[PDB]
Amino acid sequence: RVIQTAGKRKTAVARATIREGKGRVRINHKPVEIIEPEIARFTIMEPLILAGEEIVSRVDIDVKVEGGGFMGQAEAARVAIARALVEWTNDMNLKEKFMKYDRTMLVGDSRRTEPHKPNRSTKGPRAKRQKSY
Amino acid sequence: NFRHIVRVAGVDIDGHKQVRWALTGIKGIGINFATMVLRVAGIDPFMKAGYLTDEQVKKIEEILADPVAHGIPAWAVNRPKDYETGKDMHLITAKLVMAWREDVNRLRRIRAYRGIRHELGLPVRGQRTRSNFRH
Amino acid sequence: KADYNKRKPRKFGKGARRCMRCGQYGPIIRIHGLMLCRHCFREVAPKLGFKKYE
Amino acid sequence: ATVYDVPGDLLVERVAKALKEVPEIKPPEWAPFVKTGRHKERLPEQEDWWYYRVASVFRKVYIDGPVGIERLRTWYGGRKNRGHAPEHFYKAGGSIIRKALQQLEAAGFVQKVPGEGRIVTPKGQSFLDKIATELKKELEEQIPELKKY
Amino acid sequence: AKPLTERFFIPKEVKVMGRWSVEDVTVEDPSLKPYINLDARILPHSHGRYAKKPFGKANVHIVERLINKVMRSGASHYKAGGHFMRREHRSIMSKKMKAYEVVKEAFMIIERRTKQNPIQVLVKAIENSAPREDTTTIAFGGIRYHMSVDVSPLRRLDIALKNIALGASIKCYRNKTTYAQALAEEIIAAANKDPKSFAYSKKEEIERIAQSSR
Amino acid sequence: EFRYRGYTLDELLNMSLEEFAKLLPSRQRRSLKRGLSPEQKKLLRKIRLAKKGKYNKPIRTHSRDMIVLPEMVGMTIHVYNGKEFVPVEIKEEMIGHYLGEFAMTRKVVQHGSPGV
Amino acid sequence: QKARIKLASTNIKALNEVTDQIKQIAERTGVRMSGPIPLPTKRIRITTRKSPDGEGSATFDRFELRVHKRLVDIEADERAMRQIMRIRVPEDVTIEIELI
RNA sequence: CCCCCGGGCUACACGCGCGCUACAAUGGGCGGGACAAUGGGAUCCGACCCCGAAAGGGGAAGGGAAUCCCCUAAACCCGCCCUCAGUUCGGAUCGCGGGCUGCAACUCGCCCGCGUGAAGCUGGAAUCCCUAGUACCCGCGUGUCAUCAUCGCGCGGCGAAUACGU
Ligand SMILES: [Zn+2]
Repeated sequence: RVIQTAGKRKTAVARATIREGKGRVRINHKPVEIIEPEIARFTIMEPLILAGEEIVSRVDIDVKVEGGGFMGQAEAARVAIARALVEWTNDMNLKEKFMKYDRTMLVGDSRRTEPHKPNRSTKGPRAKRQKSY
Repeated sequence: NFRHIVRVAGVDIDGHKQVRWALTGIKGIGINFATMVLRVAGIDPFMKAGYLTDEQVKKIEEILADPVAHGIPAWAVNRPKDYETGKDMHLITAKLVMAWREDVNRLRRIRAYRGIRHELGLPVRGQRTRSNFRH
Repeated sequence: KADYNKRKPRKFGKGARRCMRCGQYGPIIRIHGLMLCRHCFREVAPKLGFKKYE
Repeated sequence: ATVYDVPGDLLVERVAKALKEVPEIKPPEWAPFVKTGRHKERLPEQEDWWYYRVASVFRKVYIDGPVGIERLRTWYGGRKNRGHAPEHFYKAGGSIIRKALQQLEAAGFVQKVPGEGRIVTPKGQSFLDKIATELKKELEEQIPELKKY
Repeated sequence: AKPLTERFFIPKEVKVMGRWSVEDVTVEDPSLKPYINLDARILPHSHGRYAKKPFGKANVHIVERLINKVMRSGASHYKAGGHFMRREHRSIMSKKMKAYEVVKEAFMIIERRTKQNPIQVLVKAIENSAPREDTTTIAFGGIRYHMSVDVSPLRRLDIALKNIALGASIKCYRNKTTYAQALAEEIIAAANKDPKSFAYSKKEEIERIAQSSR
Repeated sequence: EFRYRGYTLDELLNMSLEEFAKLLPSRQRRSLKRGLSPEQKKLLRKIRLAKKGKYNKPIRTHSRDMIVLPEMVGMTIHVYNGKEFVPVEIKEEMIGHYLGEFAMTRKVVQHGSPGV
Repeated sequence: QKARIKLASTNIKALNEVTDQIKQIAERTGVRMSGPIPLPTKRIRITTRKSPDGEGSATFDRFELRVHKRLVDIEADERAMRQIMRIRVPEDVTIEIELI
C-alpha cells in the first residue's frame, strides 16, 4: 500500500510518501545519510532513530520539499516523516514517545513573518532610524 | 641552494615568499600581471623565491621588456596606444613616473581643466567638495 | 513670429510629462498608465476605486 | 550507482581527472590571461581549472537540462566587492561556458535541442554513472549505510 | 581536512550530538539541580520557543544555552578586557552552524585533555562560576544605600554562561588563538579554580564587593 | 617633432575622418561616428572658408562640444564660457580634446573667514 | 468545439451573477460545462506621502485596488453560443470569449 | 508675461546631521556544492543560437500576465594558499585604454581592463534603536528612470539574550 502526507514550515511545503521497502529515505533525490550540513541532517534523522530498528528496516520513504531554506525544508521533512510513520504503524506508544520528545513533530509550528512599517522598511517593523536631538 | 634576497631588475625581493607576491614589489607589476608573466615564462607561481636561477631571472626580465611580442595580450598592459608611437607598450619603476609626469605636464601646457586641477591640488574626476576632501 | 512663442517637443526627460488635472511637472505617478501627480491622486483616488484595506 | 547517490564535489574531482584523457577537450589560447568573471579580482590559482569547469558544466547540463547559456552564467556568478559601495550579485561571462559546451559536443557528450537549452546524449549519460558507481563502491567502505542505495 | 567518517556522522543511539552520554553526569548543588536540563537528546536546538513563557529557561538544554550565549559579537556600549570588541560584519550572529561547530571542537579538546566527560566538566565550571551574592541600591527616607542581596538560581546560570563566553571572546581577540580553543581553556580553568578564568575572577570580585558592603 | 601616435600633422591633414577616428579615444570616435550636428557643420564651413581667404572676421561660437580636428590648427576660435567669448589659439597638442576644456566657467575660489 | 470565457471585475456580485446565469442556461440544456475556475487576484498597490510639503514626520498612504478573475469553458454547442451571447452583463465587468 | 541658445544649483581654508566601507582569523582569496519570496513587462521583458577577454553587439521563439520572461539570490558547506603582519587586511586617489543611453556627455553621467596603493590597529565626555519569527546579520524586486541607487516603501533566508517589574 501507499500513504501520502504533508508538512509545513515558513514558506516551505514537503510532500512525503511511504510504503513497504528496505529502509531507504530520499529527500529530493539524494539520500539522507549524505545531507549537508549536520545540523540539518540530525533534524531529519531524529524520528527515524526514535522509532527504532524493526520499524524502519521495513519501510521505504520518499520526500519532495519546495521553498524556504535548508532549515525550513529539514523541519518540514521531519514533520511529514513522523506523521507518516504514525499513520502507517498505528502506535500510541510511538505517538506518546514523539510528543514527550518534542510535540512539534506532530503539531507543526504556526509562525510566519510580520509585515514592516514605514521608518526603516527594509530592516523591519520595529527598527527605526536613529534620532539626533 | 637557497637565497634570501633575489635581485630582479633594479629591485630586490623576499625569497621567503612565493614568486607571484615577491614580484609584486616592482612598481608597475601586480599579482595578475605577475601571474601572466610567470605563465608565459614556464614557472610555478607557488614555489618559494630564491629557488630562482639566473636562467629564470633573465627570462622574466626579457619578458618584461617586450611583452606583446611574447604574446602578452595588448589589453592586459599598462600603456596601450602611447601618444607618439601607437605601440601598445609596458612601463615599470623609473620609466613609469616620468610618463605620469609628462602626461600631466602636457595637460598643463595646453591650459586644460584637468591640468589646472592637478596644479591647484584638487579633485579631477567630478567629485563634490563641500563636506569631504578635508586636507 | 508664431514660431518664437511655443515649445521644442520633448520625447524624454522631465518636461516630457505633465499632470492631467493641474499641470505640474516633477512628481508624477506613472504606475499602470496613470498620469496624475502625487497630490491629485490622493484626492481623486476614492473615486477611481481605491481603498485603505491595510 | 547513479549520479543522484553521491556528493557533487567528489564526483566533479573524479570526473575532471578523467576529462583529460579525452583529447577533444583542451584549453584555448587565452586561458592563462583571463579572469573567471566580472565578479572576481584575481586569477584562478590552479593550472588545471579548465577541466573542473567543464566537468561542472557537464554535470549541470545533466541535472538541469535542457539548459542554455544564461542559467549557467547565473549559477557561476556571485557578489562583487565594489569598494565603498555595497555588495551586489553579478553574472559571469559567456565565452568560457560556450567553448566548454562546444567542446563537449565535439566529444559527443551533449546535443542541442532546437530552441530549448542543451542536453546529454546516452554516452554522456554513461560516463557519469560509471564514475559514480566507482566512487560509491569506494565510499561504502567508510559510510557503511550507503549500501542500500 | 576531516575524514569522511566524521564529515558524515550517523548516530546510532540517543546521546547528546550522538556521541556523549548525559546520565552519568551529576550535580551536588541543590539550588541549581532543577534548572540544569540534562534530558537525553541528540540535537540541542529549540527554535525560539520557551522564551516568551517566564520560566521557559528551565526546559532548554544547557548545551543550547551555551550555544546561544556563544552566538556573540563581542561587547557593545560596555567594555571587557579593556577594549570595545565591535565587529559588525565578521561576527557569528544568527549562525548556529558556526556556534555548533565551535562548541563541538571545544568538547573534543576537553575530552582529549581531561579524560572525562565535557558535560560534567561544564557543570562543575558553571557551579564554580555561579555567584551567590551581589549588590543593589535600596531607599528609605529618600536616600540611596548599597546593600548585599542573595541571587537566584536562574540568574546564577545566566551570569556564569555569559562570563564563560566573554572569556572565550576575549582570549581570541586579535591573537593567533582560536575561539574554540579559548573556550576550552576557559572551561578547564573555571573547573579547576585557576585565576586565568575571567569567570572565577568576576565571581570572586562580586562576592568581595558584596561582603564589603555587608 | 610632434607626433600623434606615430604620424605627423602633414599626414593627419590628408587622412580622412574614418581613418583619423581610429586614432582617437572611444568617446570622440563615437561622436564622429554618430555625426556632426547643424551648428558644428556651420562652424566647420566657417573655418574652411576662413583658412583660405574669404572670412577675414573672427570665429565665434557657443559650441563647447566640438572636437578639435587637425584642419582647425593655426586659427583662434572664440568659445563661450557663459558670460564672454574666450579666445583659444589651437595648437597641435589640442587635437582630440573638446573645445570647452580650454574655456572655463567658474572662477577660482580664494576664501575668507567664517561667521556664524 | 469548445469556448472559453474570461471574466474580470472589481465586484464579486456581478461575477457571481454571470456565473449563475451561464451555469443555469447550460444546465437547463444538455451541455457539459467547466468551472467556475478562480484565478489569483490582481492587486494594484500605491504608497504615497500625505503631506503636500516637506515639514513633518513621514506618514504614508497605502491605496489598493483588488481585481477578481474567473474562467469558464462551455463546449460551444449548437444553440449554447447564441443563447449565451444574449446575456445582460453589467458595465463594471470585463467579459471575453475565445473559441478553441 | 511667453520661447529658444549657452552657463549655475556639482563652486570649497572649516563646523554639524544621517549613513556606507573598514580597520582581521567570530577572517581574505581561488575552485567546487546548495536552497527563496514579494512584485513588474509594448517599440516592453527578451529565452535559444552566434560573435567579443570583459563591458557590451548582431539574429530571434514566446508573452497583452497561474501559460513566456525578468530569476539556479546572498549569508551558508567542502578542499587548498595566507598564520597576527599596515599584511594575500583596507581600498580612497590618479594615469593609459575600451564601450553604452542620449539632439548634445569638457564644465557634469554610469560600466570594464591593467597599473598606483591614502588615512585606519576597537574609538574620551556623552548618546540611539529594540520584548519573538522580534533585534543583530544576508542579499532581492519596486518608486523615481532615455541612462544613473551608499535613499524611500516592501520581500523573504538564518535566527537569539533578558524581564514578566518599577
Ligand atoms: Zn495635479
